[PDB]
Amino acid sequence: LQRARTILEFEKMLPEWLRSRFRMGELCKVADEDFRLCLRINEVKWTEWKTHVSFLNEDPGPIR
Amino acid sequence: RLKKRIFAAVSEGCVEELRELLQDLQDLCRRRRGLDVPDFLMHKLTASDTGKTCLMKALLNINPNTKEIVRILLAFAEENDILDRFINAEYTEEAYEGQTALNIAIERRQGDIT
Repeated sequence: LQRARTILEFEKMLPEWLRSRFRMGELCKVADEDFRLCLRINEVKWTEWKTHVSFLNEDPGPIR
Repeated sequence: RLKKRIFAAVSEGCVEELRELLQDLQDLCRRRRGLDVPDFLMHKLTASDTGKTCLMKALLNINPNTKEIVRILLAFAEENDILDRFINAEYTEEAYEGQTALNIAIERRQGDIT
Protein backbone atom coordinates (compact mmCIF):
# COMPACT_ATOMS: atom_id res chain seq x y z
CA LEU A 1 0.00 0.00 0.00
CA GLN A 2 2.90 2.36 0.66
CA ARG A 3 4.59 1.60 -2.66
CA ALA A 4 1.32 2.01 -4.56
CA ARG A 5 1.05 5.62 -3.42
CA THR A 6 4.56 6.40 -4.72
CA ILE A 7 3.76 5.03 -8.19
CA LEU A 8 0.62 7.13 -8.64
CA GLU A 9 2.49 10.27 -7.57
CA PHE A 10 5.07 9.86 -10.33
CA GLU A 11 2.35 9.22 -12.89
CA LYS A 12 0.65 12.58 -12.30
CA MET A 13 3.99 14.34 -12.74
CA LEU A 14 5.21 13.34 -16.19
CA PRO A 15 3.76 15.18 -19.25
CA GLU A 16 1.16 14.03 -21.75
CA TRP A 17 3.40 12.72 -24.52
CA LEU A 18 5.14 10.39 -22.07
CA ARG A 19 1.80 9.15 -20.73
CA SER A 20 0.59 7.88 -24.11
CA ARG A 21 3.84 5.96 -24.64
CA PHE A 22 3.64 4.17 -21.27
CA ARG A 23 0.07 2.89 -21.72
CA MET A 24 -0.96 -0.66 -20.81
CA GLY A 25 -3.10 -3.15 -22.68
CA GLU A 26 -4.25 -3.36 -26.27
CA LEU A 27 -7.52 -3.03 -28.16
CA CYS A 28 -9.39 -6.33 -28.42
CA LYS A 29 -12.52 -6.97 -30.47
CA VAL A 30 -14.68 -8.50 -27.76
CA ALA A 31 -18.14 -8.57 -29.33
CA ASP A 32 -19.97 -7.05 -32.29
CA GLU A 33 -18.70 -3.44 -32.58
CA ASP A 34 -17.11 -3.21 -29.14
CA PHE A 35 -13.51 -2.36 -28.22
CA ARG A 36 -12.56 -2.17 -24.57
CA LEU A 37 -8.72 -2.00 -24.11
CA CYS A 38 -8.15 -5.09 -21.98
CA LEU A 39 -5.22 -6.55 -20.01
CA ARG A 40 -3.91 -10.11 -20.43
CA ILE A 41 -3.22 -12.59 -17.59
CA ASN A 42 -2.26 -16.26 -18.06
CA GLU A 43 -2.96 -19.10 -15.63
CA VAL A 44 -2.85 -22.89 -15.26
CA LYS A 45 -5.69 -24.89 -13.68
CA TRP A 46 -5.59 -28.64 -13.03
CA THR A 47 -8.45 -29.66 -10.74
CA GLU A 48 -11.58 -28.83 -12.78
CA TRP A 49 -12.02 -30.36 -16.24
CA LYS A 50 -14.58 -29.26 -18.82
CA THR A 51 -15.11 -28.91 -22.55
CA HIS A 52 -14.25 -25.44 -23.81
CA VAL A 53 -17.06 -23.31 -25.21
CA SER A 54 -17.23 -19.47 -25.42
CA PHE A 55 -13.75 -18.43 -26.55
CA LEU A 56 -12.56 -15.64 -28.84
CA ASN A 57 -9.79 -17.20 -30.96
CA GLU A 58 -9.83 -20.75 -32.29
CA ASP A 59 -6.05 -20.77 -32.87
CA PRO A 60 -4.58 -20.81 -29.35
CA GLY A 61 -1.11 -19.51 -30.14
CA PRO A 62 0.23 -16.01 -29.73
CA ILE A 63 -0.57 -14.13 -32.93
CA ARG A 64 2.64 -13.21 -34.82
CA ARG B 1 -18.81 -18.33 -51.99
CA LEU B 2 -18.85 -22.12 -51.75
CA LYS B 3 -15.94 -22.61 -49.33
CA LYS B 4 -17.10 -19.93 -46.90
CA ARG B 5 -20.72 -21.07 -46.58
CA ILE B 6 -19.60 -24.61 -45.70
CA PHE B 7 -17.39 -23.36 -42.85
CA ALA B 8 -20.24 -21.17 -41.58
CA ALA B 9 -22.79 -24.00 -41.73
CA VAL B 10 -20.66 -26.55 -39.88
CA SER B 11 -19.66 -24.22 -37.03
CA GLU B 12 -23.14 -23.03 -36.04
CA GLY B 13 -24.76 -26.44 -36.46
CA CYS B 14 -26.88 -25.93 -39.58
CA VAL B 15 -27.64 -29.54 -40.49
CA GLU B 16 -30.07 -29.01 -43.37
CA GLU B 17 -28.11 -26.26 -45.12
CA LEU B 18 -25.09 -28.59 -45.05
CA ARG B 19 -26.80 -31.29 -47.13
CA GLU B 20 -27.80 -28.74 -49.76
CA LEU B 21 -24.24 -27.43 -50.09
CA LEU B 22 -22.66 -30.89 -50.27
CA GLN B 23 -25.06 -31.98 -53.01
CA ASP B 24 -24.19 -28.82 -54.95
CA LEU B 25 -20.52 -29.75 -54.54
CA GLN B 26 -21.03 -33.03 -56.42
CA ASP B 27 -22.93 -31.18 -59.15
CA LEU B 28 -19.88 -29.05 -59.92
CA CYS B 29 -17.84 -32.25 -60.39
CA ARG B 30 -19.94 -33.70 -63.23
CA ARG B 31 -20.56 -30.62 -65.41
CA ARG B 32 -16.87 -29.70 -65.62
CA ARG B 33 -13.73 -30.68 -67.52
CA GLY B 34 -13.13 -33.39 -64.92
CA LEU B 35 -9.37 -33.99 -64.74
CA ASP B 36 -8.47 -34.92 -61.14
CA VAL B 37 -11.43 -35.67 -58.87
CA PRO B 38 -9.38 -36.47 -55.66
CA ASP B 39 -7.10 -33.44 -55.85
CA PHE B 40 -9.91 -31.00 -56.62
CA LEU B 41 -12.43 -32.03 -53.97
CA MET B 42 -9.72 -32.06 -51.30
CA HIS B 43 -8.79 -28.51 -52.35
CA LYS B 44 -12.34 -27.16 -51.96
CA LEU B 45 -12.73 -28.48 -48.39
CA THR B 46 -9.38 -27.11 -47.18
CA ALA B 47 -8.18 -23.58 -46.49
CA SER B 48 -4.97 -23.08 -48.47
CA ASP B 49 -3.39 -20.72 -45.94
CA THR B 50 -3.20 -22.93 -42.83
CA GLY B 51 -4.29 -26.38 -44.00
CA LYS B 52 -7.39 -26.55 -41.81
CA THR B 53 -10.08 -28.87 -43.18
CA CYS B 54 -13.82 -29.08 -42.58
CA LEU B 55 -13.59 -31.93 -40.07
CA MET B 56 -11.11 -29.91 -37.99
CA LYS B 57 -13.58 -27.01 -38.05
CA ALA B 58 -16.41 -29.22 -36.79
CA LEU B 59 -14.64 -30.42 -33.66
CA LEU B 60 -13.28 -27.03 -32.57
CA ASN B 61 -16.81 -25.60 -32.23
CA ILE B 62 -18.84 -28.11 -30.22
CA ASN B 63 -22.56 -27.77 -30.98
CA PRO B 64 -25.46 -29.82 -29.59
CA ASN B 65 -25.88 -31.16 -33.15
CA THR B 66 -22.23 -32.03 -33.85
CA LYS B 67 -22.65 -35.81 -33.59
CA GLU B 68 -24.55 -35.76 -36.89
CA ILE B 69 -22.14 -33.42 -38.70
CA VAL B 70 -19.30 -35.91 -38.22
CA ARG B 71 -21.60 -38.72 -39.41
CA ILE B 72 -22.51 -36.86 -42.61
CA LEU B 73 -18.94 -35.69 -43.33
CA LEU B 74 -17.49 -39.18 -42.94
CA ALA B 75 -20.29 -40.65 -45.06
CA PHE B 76 -19.72 -38.08 -47.81
CA ALA B 77 -15.98 -38.66 -48.16
CA GLU B 78 -16.35 -42.41 -48.71
CA GLU B 79 -18.18 -42.68 -52.05
CA ASN B 80 -15.89 -40.04 -53.54
CA ASP B 81 -12.96 -42.24 -52.33
CA ILE B 82 -10.86 -39.59 -50.60
CA LEU B 83 -11.51 -41.13 -47.17
CA ASP B 84 -7.79 -41.61 -46.51
CA ARG B 85 -6.68 -38.04 -47.24
CA PHE B 86 -9.68 -36.51 -45.45
CA ILE B 87 -9.29 -38.27 -42.10
CA ASN B 88 -5.48 -37.89 -41.97
CA ALA B 89 -5.01 -34.25 -42.96
CA GLU B 90 -2.59 -32.05 -41.05
CA TYR B 91 -1.76 -28.42 -40.43
CA THR B 92 1.11 -27.07 -42.49
CA GLU B 93 2.29 -23.84 -40.84
CA GLU B 94 5.01 -23.50 -38.23
CA ALA B 95 3.04 -23.04 -35.02
CA TYR B 96 0.76 -26.08 -35.32
CA GLU B 97 2.72 -28.54 -37.46
CA GLY B 98 1.29 -32.05 -37.20
CA GLN B 99 -2.08 -31.65 -35.48
CA THR B 100 -4.71 -34.08 -36.74
CA ALA B 101 -8.47 -34.40 -36.43
CA LEU B 102 -8.04 -37.17 -33.86
CA ASN B 103 -5.85 -34.85 -31.78
CA ILE B 104 -8.67 -32.30 -31.42
CA ALA B 105 -11.42 -34.76 -30.46
CA ILE B 106 -9.43 -36.07 -27.48
CA GLU B 107 -8.72 -32.60 -26.09
CA ARG B 108 -12.36 -31.47 -26.41
CA ARG B 109 -13.30 -34.54 -24.29
CA GLN B 110 -15.52 -36.36 -26.79
CA GLY B 111 -15.60 -40.07 -25.99
CA ASP B 112 -18.14 -41.40 -28.48
CA ILE B 113 -16.76 -39.44 -31.44
CA THR B 114 -13.31 -40.87 -30.66
